[PDB]
Amino acid sequence: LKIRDAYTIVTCPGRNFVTLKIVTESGTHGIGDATLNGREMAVAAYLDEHVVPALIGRDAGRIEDTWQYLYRGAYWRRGPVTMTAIAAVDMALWDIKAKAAGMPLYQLLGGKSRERVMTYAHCTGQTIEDCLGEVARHVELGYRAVRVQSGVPGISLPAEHVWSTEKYLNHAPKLFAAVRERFGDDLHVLHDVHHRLTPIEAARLGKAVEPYHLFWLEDCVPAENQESLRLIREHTTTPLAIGEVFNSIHDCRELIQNQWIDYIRMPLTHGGGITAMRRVADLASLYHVRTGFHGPTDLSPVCLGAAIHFDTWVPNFGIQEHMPHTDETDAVFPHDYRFEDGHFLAGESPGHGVDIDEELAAKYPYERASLPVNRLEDGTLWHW
Amino acid sequence: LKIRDAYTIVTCPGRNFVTLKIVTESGTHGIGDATLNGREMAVAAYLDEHVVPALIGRDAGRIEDTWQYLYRGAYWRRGPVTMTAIAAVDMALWDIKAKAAGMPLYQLLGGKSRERVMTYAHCTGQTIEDCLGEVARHVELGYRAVRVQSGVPGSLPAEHVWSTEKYLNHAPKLFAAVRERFGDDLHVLHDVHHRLTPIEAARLGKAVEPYHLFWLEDCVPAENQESLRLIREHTTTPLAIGEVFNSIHDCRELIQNQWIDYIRMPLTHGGGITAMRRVADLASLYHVRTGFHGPTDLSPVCLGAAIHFDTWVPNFGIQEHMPHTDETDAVFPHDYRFEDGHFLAGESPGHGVDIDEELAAKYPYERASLPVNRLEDGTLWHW
Ligand SMILES: O=NC(=O)[C@@H](O)[C@H](O)[C@H](O)CO
Ligand SMILES: O=NC(=O)[C@@H](O)[C@H](O)[C@H](O)CO
Ligand SMILES: [Co+2]
Ligand SMILES: [Co+2]
Repeated sequence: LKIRDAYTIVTCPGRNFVTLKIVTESGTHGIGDATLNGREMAVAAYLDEHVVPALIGRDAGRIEDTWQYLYRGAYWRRGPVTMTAIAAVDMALWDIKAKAAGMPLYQLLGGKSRERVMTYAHCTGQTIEDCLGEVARHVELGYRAVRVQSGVPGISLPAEHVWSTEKYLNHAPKLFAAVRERFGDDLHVLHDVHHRLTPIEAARLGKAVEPYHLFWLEDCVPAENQESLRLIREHTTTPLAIGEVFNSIHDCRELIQNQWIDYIRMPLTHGGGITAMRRVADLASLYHVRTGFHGPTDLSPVCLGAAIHFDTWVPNFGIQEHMPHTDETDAVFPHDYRFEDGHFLAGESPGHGVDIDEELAAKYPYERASLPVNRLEDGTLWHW
Repeated sequence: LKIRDAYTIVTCPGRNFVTLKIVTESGTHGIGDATLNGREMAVAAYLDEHVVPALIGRDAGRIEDTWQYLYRGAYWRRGPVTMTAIAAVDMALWDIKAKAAGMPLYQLLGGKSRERVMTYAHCTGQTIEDCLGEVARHVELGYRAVRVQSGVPGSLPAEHVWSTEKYLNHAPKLFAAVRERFGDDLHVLHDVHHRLTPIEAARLGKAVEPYHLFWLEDCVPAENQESLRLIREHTTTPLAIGEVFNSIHDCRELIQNQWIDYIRMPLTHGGGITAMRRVADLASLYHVRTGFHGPTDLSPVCLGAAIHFDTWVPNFGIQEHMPHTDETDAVFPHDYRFEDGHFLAGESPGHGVDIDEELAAKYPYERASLPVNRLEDGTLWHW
């Protein structure tokens, strides 16, 4: 069937989401997430002005050709704006394909590899003690895995944060020791370094946290230069995760083939969608690398639903990040995935199981919001 | 030097251009090119909606902090939309800094390294003979170097058909014919334009060795930088690449492994003066030279800035020149000059280019997309 219409919806039910909807001549439709936190309107414009017009009249079934057509045909390849636009088309087309097949997406991908999908929750606190409090209540909700963060003692437009690597490196290991002491060894414990360290500093932290056996240490260092990971890998056996800021298999091909990481984090909506992420997950699996999808509030329920289908099929699934959306957001994007006892159960409706309530979306207009920046104590613009 | 206002101007004097203007409290102003061919409005929105608001009240003198603030601060780093926005801010700020120094841009960068800037012109025809005709008229205009392309016998993106096999048997004939008619002193360039695999490019490289091309450009898509290795190992024809690149991380390995002779990434797509200086300096460690992409889809803002850059950079190779239309030149008044095949940098403070806003408003945006390429069986290929 041919594409009859395509358009974007921008809405802000708690925060900004951009969605692409594709409608075939028969009236069937699918949607894809296009949300890029803090640069939302770049993608919306990419879609509205440059992609949407070229979609009209194309065969909706040609997912692969459409992917190559937009990826190669853009001429300027890769990039967060570019690949998020491409991902949103791709997700919308897989939705349509699964619908046309009368199957939930995970079936169309090759069927289930697991009965449920393990997640992790964010647990954040100013003091180590405050964080311990959040772990407890998330454990009470059934989470088997938690990502822990505390403050560091002595420390619409972008907020500006101040950062000290040295104080942080001295403090962080104390948090994990406290986590193990209170909660024991069976809990999976994750930590997000969030781009702030140099490699040798990350090597040092990894070694210092070996006794607490983290499920992963994430985003140790900025990794545009993929060799940045080598010194870390050579000095510690703490498992490493990276990639939420990546958008292309070429951002991580060497990290994977050289075995510098244990989990790849690039998610569906930023990583060129289902079509591309299958390739990424498959390359990862030759080297024992597992999936750990970025799943913050700034990817919509459209992505999450699709992510849960993918998580359900993919052989080398690792863990799915879960930052729960607001009630308002869950209402804009009705969905049939379920959360029970710390795990996701994939939906059984044909498609990725997510839709968008356009009328409700129109009640919440766009509100500009930017991500923070980080500066060192001397005012040096650092990595947030 | 606080920024009072910043905004974009979109205009289509023969083709689409997006320009960023920044204006400080004291009234001094600067402009940067933000044109991304076929995706123009993505950059416009990136700038208008996410960058501009954050520029207001910033110290315009803090060029480096602004670059890092936009680069790191975006969180999602690199990419053609991202780095074009960043390049526009950066070029506009260097414009302001040069004006404040009362110097033309090249003086600010370390001064003149050459007296003029050699260019090459495009020479295209349907048959070899049509192309040789174009080569003649461009030599007559004074060009010392020509990029030659001929046809191969046998609002939305246009759709072209392509045959690698027919191209590889045909292309070396073009170069033989150019040498037969024009001799050995003319510099002859060729743009493969992404269509080949590495071993196919290796073959073509070897076939054209007797013709001594100035460069063979964009042999293979190079998101995977290792794609250049088989070519380099099999031919001594010089290799050029990078017009579709936007980061030093797109070509760091290409340079350090000595897989290329000329880096093509231009100011407007390569993060501006601040980033391209660093790329140029990495390249110089390995004898790699600059060969800035210079088509009609980069504005005269970029061209003037590029000519200043070309004038200072030690490892200059060549500057591509596709003449802009008269309407375009009128929208973007400038003090660079073209004479006898070469550019001469302007002497006005700044990069020497301005935009005439009243004139620009007379040419509204018109959507135009780059073509796609398909193989004979329908395969969506590289254009
Ligand atoms: O692993 N999750 C994270 O690092 C998030 O909290 C990110 O800072 C935001 O999603 C940025 O859009
Ligand atoms: O070397 N020059 C070229 O390859 C040009 O003809 C490009 O296809 C266009 O500028 C793309 O925007
Ligand atoms: Co993270
Ligand atoms: Co080219």
